[PDB]
Amino acid sequence: EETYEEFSQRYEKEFDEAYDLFEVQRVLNNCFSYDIVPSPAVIGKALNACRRVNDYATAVRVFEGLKHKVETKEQYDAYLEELKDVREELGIDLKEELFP
Amino acid sequence: DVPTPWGIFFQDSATPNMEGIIELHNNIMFYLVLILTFVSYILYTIIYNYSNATIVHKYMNHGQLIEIVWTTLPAVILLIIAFPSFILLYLCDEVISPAMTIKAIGLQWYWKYEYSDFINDDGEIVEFESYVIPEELLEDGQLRLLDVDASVVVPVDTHIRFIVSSADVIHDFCVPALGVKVDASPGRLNQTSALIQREGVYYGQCSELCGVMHSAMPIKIEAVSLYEFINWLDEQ
Amino acid sequence: SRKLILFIVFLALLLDNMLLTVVVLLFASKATVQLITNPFIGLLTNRIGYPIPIFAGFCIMFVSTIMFAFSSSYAFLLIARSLQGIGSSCSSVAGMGMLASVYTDDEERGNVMGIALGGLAMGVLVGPPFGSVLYEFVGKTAPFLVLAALVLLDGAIQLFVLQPSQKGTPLTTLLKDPYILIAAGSICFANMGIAMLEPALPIWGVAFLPASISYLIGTNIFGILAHKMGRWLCALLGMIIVGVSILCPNFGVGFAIGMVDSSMMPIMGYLVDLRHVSVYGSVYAIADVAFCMGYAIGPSAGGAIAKAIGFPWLMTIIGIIDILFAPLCFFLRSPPAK
Amino acid sequence: NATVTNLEKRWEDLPETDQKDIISQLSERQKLPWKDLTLSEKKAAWYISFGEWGPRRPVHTKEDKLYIFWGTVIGIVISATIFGAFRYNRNVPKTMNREWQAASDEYLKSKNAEPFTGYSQIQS
Amino acid sequence: DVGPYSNLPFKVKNRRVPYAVPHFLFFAIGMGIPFFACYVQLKRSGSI
Amino acid sequence: MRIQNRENLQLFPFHLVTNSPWPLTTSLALMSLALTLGLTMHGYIGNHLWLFLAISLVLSSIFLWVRDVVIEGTYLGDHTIAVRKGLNIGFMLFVLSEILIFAALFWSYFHSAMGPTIEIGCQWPPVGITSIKPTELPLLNTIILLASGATVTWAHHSILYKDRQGTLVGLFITTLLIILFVGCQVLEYTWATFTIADSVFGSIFYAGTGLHFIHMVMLIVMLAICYARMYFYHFTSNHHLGLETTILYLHVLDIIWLFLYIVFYWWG
Amino acid sequence: QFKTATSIAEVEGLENLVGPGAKTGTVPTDLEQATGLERYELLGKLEGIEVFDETPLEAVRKGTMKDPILIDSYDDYRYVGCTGVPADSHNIEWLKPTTEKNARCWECGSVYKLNFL
Amino acid sequence: MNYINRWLFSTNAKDIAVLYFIFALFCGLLGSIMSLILRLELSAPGNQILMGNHQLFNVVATAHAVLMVFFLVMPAAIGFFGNYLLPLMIGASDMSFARLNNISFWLLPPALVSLLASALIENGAGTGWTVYPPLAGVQSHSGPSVDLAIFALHLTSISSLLGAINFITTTLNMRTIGMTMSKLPLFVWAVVFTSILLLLSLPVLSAGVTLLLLDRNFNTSFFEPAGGGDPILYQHLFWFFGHPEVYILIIPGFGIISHIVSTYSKKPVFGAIGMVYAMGSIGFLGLLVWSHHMYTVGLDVDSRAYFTSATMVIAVPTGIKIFSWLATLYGGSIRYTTPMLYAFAFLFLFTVGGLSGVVLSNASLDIAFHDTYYVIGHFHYVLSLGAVFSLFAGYYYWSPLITGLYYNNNLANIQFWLLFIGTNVTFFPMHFLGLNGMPRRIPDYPDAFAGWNAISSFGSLISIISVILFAYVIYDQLVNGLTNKQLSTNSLFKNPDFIESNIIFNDNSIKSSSIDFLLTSPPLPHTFNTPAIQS
Amino acid sequence: TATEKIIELQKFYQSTNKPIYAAHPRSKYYLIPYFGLLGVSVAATLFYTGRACFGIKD
Amino acid sequence: SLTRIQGSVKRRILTDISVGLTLGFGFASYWWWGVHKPTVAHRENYYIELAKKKKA
Ligand code: HEA
Ligand code: CUA
Ligand SMILES: [Cu+2]
Ligand SMILES: [Zn+2]
Repeated sequence: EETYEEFSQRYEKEFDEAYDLFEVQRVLNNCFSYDIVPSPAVIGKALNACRRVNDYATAVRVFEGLKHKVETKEQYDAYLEELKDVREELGIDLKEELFP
Repeated sequence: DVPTPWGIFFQDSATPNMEGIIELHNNIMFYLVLILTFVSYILYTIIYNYSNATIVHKYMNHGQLIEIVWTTLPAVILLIIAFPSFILLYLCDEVISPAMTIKAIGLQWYWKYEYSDFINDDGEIVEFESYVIPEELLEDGQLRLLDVDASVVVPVDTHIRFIVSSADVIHDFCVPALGVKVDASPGRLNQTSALIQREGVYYGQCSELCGVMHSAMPIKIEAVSLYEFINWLDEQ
Repeated sequence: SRKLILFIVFLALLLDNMLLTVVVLLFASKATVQLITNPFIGLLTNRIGYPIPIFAGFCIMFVSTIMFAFSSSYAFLLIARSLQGIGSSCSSVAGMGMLASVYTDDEERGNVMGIALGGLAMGVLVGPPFGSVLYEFVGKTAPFLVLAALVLLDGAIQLFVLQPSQKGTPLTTLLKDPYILIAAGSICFANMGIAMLEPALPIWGVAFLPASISYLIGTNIFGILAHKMGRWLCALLGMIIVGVSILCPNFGVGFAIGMVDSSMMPIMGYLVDLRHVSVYGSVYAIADVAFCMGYAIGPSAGGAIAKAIGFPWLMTIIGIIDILFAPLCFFLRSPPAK
Repeated sequence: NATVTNLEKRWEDLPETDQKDIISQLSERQKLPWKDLTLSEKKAAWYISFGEWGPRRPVHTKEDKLYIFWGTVIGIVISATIFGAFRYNRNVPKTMNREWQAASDEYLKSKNAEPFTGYSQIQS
Repeated sequence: DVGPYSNLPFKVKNRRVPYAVPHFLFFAIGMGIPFFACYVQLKRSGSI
Repeated sequence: MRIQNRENLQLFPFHLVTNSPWPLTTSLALMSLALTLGLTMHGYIGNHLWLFLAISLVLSSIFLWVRDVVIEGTYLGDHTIAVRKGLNIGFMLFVLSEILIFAALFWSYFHSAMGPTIEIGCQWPPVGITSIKPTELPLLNTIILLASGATVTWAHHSILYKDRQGTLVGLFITTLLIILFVGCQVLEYTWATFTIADSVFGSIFYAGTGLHFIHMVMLIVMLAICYARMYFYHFTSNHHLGLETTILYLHVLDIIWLFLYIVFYWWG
Repeated sequence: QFKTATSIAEVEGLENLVGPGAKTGTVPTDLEQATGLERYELLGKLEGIEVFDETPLEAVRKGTMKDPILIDSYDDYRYVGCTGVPADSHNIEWLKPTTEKNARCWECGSVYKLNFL
Repeated sequence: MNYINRWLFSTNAKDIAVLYFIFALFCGLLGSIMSLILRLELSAPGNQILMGNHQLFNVVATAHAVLMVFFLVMPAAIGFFGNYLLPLMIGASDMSFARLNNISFWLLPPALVSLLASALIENGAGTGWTVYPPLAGVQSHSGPSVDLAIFALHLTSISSLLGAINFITTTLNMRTIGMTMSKLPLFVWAVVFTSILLLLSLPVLSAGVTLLLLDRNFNTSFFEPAGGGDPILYQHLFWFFGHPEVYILIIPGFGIISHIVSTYSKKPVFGAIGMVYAMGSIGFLGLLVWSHHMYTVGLDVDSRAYFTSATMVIAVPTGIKIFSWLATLYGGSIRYTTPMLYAFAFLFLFTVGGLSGVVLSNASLDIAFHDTYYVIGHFHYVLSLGAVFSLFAGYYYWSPLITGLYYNNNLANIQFWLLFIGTNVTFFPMHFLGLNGMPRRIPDYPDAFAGWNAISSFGSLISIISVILFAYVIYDQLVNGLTNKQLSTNSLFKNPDFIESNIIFNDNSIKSSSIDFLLTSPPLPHTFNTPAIQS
Repeated sequence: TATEKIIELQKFYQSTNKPIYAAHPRSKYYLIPYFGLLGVSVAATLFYTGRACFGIKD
Repeated sequence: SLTRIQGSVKRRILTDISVGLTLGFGFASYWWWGVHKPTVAHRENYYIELAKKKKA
């Protein structure tokens, strides 16, 4: 029943008040559990939340979740072309550039 | 008729009632096949798409339109199945003019047959008893556990009304090709009817359990022409 | 055949009381509606016959409940109750007439009337919250609706697809005969007592539950018992038991109600056959009017009396009248020559 | 560098007291602004949290499906052998012979039996 | 004495006779009882 | 839960029953009874002194259960408000199954009543079997049961208003007035002109009016226990769960009798 | 067996709950014949104190690691069932708070701490 | 003496479930071997193993029916899984009436002795599972054999009645702080519904069997037509118990599957209220239909229509349950452990077996399928593949929580595949043999029916190998069971989510929707001292 | 003492150290005959059910 | 645009119900026009050649 523009505000508000790594992982886990793929603003707040709690693996796995949530590949490449300044400023590296 | 070695489906029919049974069964299997294919496809899709999945949809738990739809369609299927069943149940029976009567008393481990007509003034009603031919005394070509020393003989294209009763325990009168299956209770008279369209030999077996030699009580019904029936009756 | 005719009466008689409990007051409205339209059915039954109205009533009820689902307005709910009561009245009258027609012999009629009236009690328990706001109740009631549809389809196949005068003694003239008045009024008093008892009792539903089973048992047994025992004697005991219970527990009231109903319903056709025209359809209208009028008018008066003169005094007056109704019922033993 | 380089081939053999030291040495190295972390540290940090060790192992490996398959085949062979052993030692009545099941066909052919799909009693 | 071997009616470890004997005899008796009845009834009626 | 010394007492209102050997003994007695009864009817025993021993042992087993169930409630003091409600639910659920066995016999009676076999002449109670007149002793039994139901309500209202003499007289009269029911129905089995094996009528008449007999002997034993336990100061003015259970049983038996008297004695 | 109690402030066990005796010729009262966990309840209900609480869990606020919801337990552990802040939103999740670690409720995030009495 | 006061004079509810399990294994092994004896005689035409005795073939069938309907499924499903799980799910330390539970256990071994002694004292009791009156008289069965078999159905009835009454009275007034009767799990609802059916269905059976005993031993003439009786009455008094019975064996199974589909598919059950209402309707409409077992006895033409209409309506609630299970497995993640395999195999085999039911409910068609192996093939798919599969799933699901010891995954998978293949080979040709006209309860058959009978005696020898492997699996569980938890990740109750790191998972491992998986590794004897709290 | 031994048997059943069915000094008379006769009854139903499997009658 | 995805499981459900019913109807329209009707036609052709022999 909830709309896109209420989902995408409730989750920014939730990401802006988490205090531990447990909380960030919990909020991310049920953000990717709806019918709606999160907008780039929500992911932008999620990366900052992961930065405050000082975790690197989560910032790389948030991008690995988009590859599965998205329907096709053009959409996945469209996400990576709006979240490009944020990545190159924070320092996040995708998994396919690490090959771990 | 006679059972076939590697059987898969019904026996050949010789009465309208058995054709009705076959048609109703073939009608129901349509919808049953539909339901089975639907369920199997859903399981196949679930296995192929959603095994070891990264995303879990843990908020799709209510449904409102789909619960009407998996409750109304089975109802309409049941109604469609129920219509022809009621028509067949009420329609096919001995509506007009039964033509001949044969009493079949089922004793312990053999059958007894009486022809209620064909009587004289002194009570010489034609009657006999049907036993089973053992393995040791079989001739060349006779079927085992289905062949009897005396066989019922009836005309073709004549209504036959069988009255079933028993004297010892609860037996069952069965002839699968003719579509006849009735019980023989110790203190009541049951009845069934049959019409035969082609000449031949029809074999049958008992149904309800009655003791040691429950597997050795064959029934054998021959359908001959009118002339042969007269010749047979003028000898017994 | 004959058994099928009974199943239909069971369903029809169950439906009306199932709707009574459901509400969604509105029931008060439904009952008056029934009184108003019941008399007319005597003309219809005699000419067209029962089977055409019988199945039409069910589809009218279905469209009425569809109207319930469509519109939530109070006026629409009242109109739906009115149409629902119209269909219920037509179905009940036609079913009683047809079941009377099929079973000519008196004893068979007494046997079948109990099983028919059993649905009247069954409707009370089956559908009190029938089709509630939550979809789960609709889902739970779906299987029974399917069974009703299949049995009605069997009836349709039997009656239609396959091969299966004037009334005298008007209603007021019929009342002029004292036996008719006594027999009709005994049921009305018996129902009126319990109907007034029910609302005030909780202040002074769970208790009424055993009465549902008690009514079923009594109606089943006394239909067979009455012919051998004597129909008037069962009513004479039952009315006095109802008066004793009401004046001063639910199971006993229900069992005595079963006594009175099974004793009084079949006996009416006997008087009509003996001293009047050989017509079954018209007579049941008086009884049905008594049933509906007892519950429609009087529960409000009983509630108003309660807490004004007190629940014990209202129950005392109702029990007094019910106990005094017993001497009148003795006259129902034999009717005069005519 | 040796402590962190190539954790994928050594991580599960260490005790439970040499793992908390690595985890608590990478927890005060991530507080620094990233782009100051070596590549090996990034790979090790990814492996420790989201990798194929411990509670992320698969239920079935490639060497377990073969075991299950070759177990079921062996289970079928034993039953086949026992059934054959019980099958050679039988009571064969006189009717189970072809020369007898050819005469029954003649009898069932004189009286027209199964004009539809078929009559035949030959199974030897 | 709560533990992983404290709710069972039988002893499984630190035992003189190894557990395999008690485990196997149970199944052997359970699957061999139905043949004894057949033997008793066959020998009571002549046939072998 | 913030009372001062609360850990010294239990933290939930239920009963943790101690270890008892009575289930095993009752089971063994029932096994012995079943085997002895199954053999004695076809030879294999001869003497009839083993079946009686088995029945005696079973009854002793129930009595020795009830001793502990009484000591756990009158002396140790473990019957809170929850345990009492549980016991009431259990007794009602047993009485329901006790009633449902009678519906089976009533159905077996109406199935033979309507549709009589050709072997018997098409008539209930047939020729040669004279029924029992219902204007005789079966009238006394109904009056006695109604009076018995009326006298035990005087005992339960004589214990809430705190009168001792007035609770004992009612129980005495009720016991001595059910003994008359048993006697009047045991001297009506000796004045009969039809046996168990003369028809289907005499095989159902003595199978629904013989089980009621056993359930009345049970009532006599129960009321004897209630009198003996009230004489010795076991019952309080607000805690007596034997009286309620023995009152709910008498009313059920009376209602069953009023159906065994309308369906078996009158209709025929 | 020992001194008899008069209110639930001098009841230290099952030894203080025997009671005086009735008099010969009267129907005894529950205040003169009650021993175990019956007379405890009887004494509690004559003052207003309920010995056996039946009040469900708190559903007013969530719990942070600085201000956790406190659960009283006479043991080292207690089972707690969480259903949400407005009290029926979150589905049921069961937890075991103890004296060495806190529960955290993987869905909503409320934290429960154990208070030993 | 500590042994005797703890495993003979017992009161704890979780120490009686273990004894029920040990009894069920024994009484299931016996019946399975009797079935093998049955299938080694119907292999090729002639007299093969039982030399010429057609008695001793009916005794085997009757004993196989009784030992495996009354002594395996009920003790395993209402005794082992009810007594152990219902109190822990509802937060009760023990049940309301402990001594009654103890007697409910102990009445059974006295009952198996009678059944085993009715097969050795004389020719035996070859009357079938349904003991029909005119055959089980004193003219065909003259001996202490039928009587000793009726006394084994009396004791079991007492046990079941006491257990059901205990369950109903415990689930009402013995719940935790905040559990209302709409927040209960589904297994508790299943136990409650089966208990209500047990209360309303058993006294009729007791009346019928006792009347038959009186007719046998005291010449009462209830079922003798020379005094005014009818045998058909007995049939009624049997089948009023007969049809509720067949649901008591499947309803406790249903609940088990629900739990499994909510664990390994990490999603809540789709429409819980819908499923509770569906079970209620399935139970209630199971008492109004009992005469489709007698369509050939000569019923009216207006009573067949009601019974053919009231039998098909049951398909609606069961369809609701099946569709809800597919819906709950749809969106979520699936990991194929050994219980989930049985859960998957249940959903297809039960459907295939129950779709045969809608063909046999028509009174017109039952003239061609009554007393024929179509019925046998019908009810083995719903019993041997619907109830036993649920039992195996429950064992593989709850054994580590009770015992503290884990099992080998590979041998479990091997056993599952063997049982699947054997059971599917053994019961499908019965449909063809039924269509071609093979009667039931016959030791010997004509020559035509040989071929399929040679295929159905091949799967039985696979099912028995599966049973022996199950025995070895239990053995490998008990010995070296503590070192089996590191072989496979099947020991884990729930895998980590996508973002949930391993370090965080190791600190918070159990995320559950019931108390069951939070209790200690073997649950403590007194589990709840201070009560549990629910919102 | 007087008829109210209730306040004296309530101090004996508590702190007894024996099972409640063998605590009072009267349980001997109930418990010796019962267990004595149960043994004979059980040892006579096993002598005749193994004596009946061999076909011996009386 | 390409950065706004809202509903993709509902379409999957609709496509997985629109293929499990067409497939079932295909598998059931073979049972009634390839296994049933020709058998009835064969039977009726048999019975109308048996009557011609008797007529002649
Ligand atoms: C324990 C297993 C079990 C169960 C659950 C049931 C329940 C049912 N049984 Fe029962 N039955 C037996 C085992 C069982 N039965 C046995 C052993 C006997 C005889 C024993 C004896 O004779 O000695 C018997 C008796 C019996 C008979 C008597 C046959 C005869 O002898 O002539 C018949 C049919 O006539 C029948 C059919 C059914 C049906 C339709 C159901 C239904 O409850 C099942 C319905 C299942 C479904 C409908 C499948 C799910 C549906 C969908 C997935 C979608 C919905 C589909 C539509 C709406 C069409 N059963
Ligand atoms: Cu005898 Cu069948
Ligand atoms: Cu059934
Ligand atoms: Zn929560």
